[PDB]
Formats: sequence, structure tokens, C-alpha cells
Amino acid sequence: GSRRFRFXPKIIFNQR
Repeated sequence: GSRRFRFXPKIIFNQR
């Protein structure tokens, strides 16, 4: 989605 939107214990990139 929005490149690498990794947020510590959270992970928002799995689905790009």
C-alpha cells in the first residue's frame, strides 16, 4: 500500500 508503514508491535505493510 503505502510502502513500509511498519508501526512497532504493529505491522501495516503485509498487504503493501
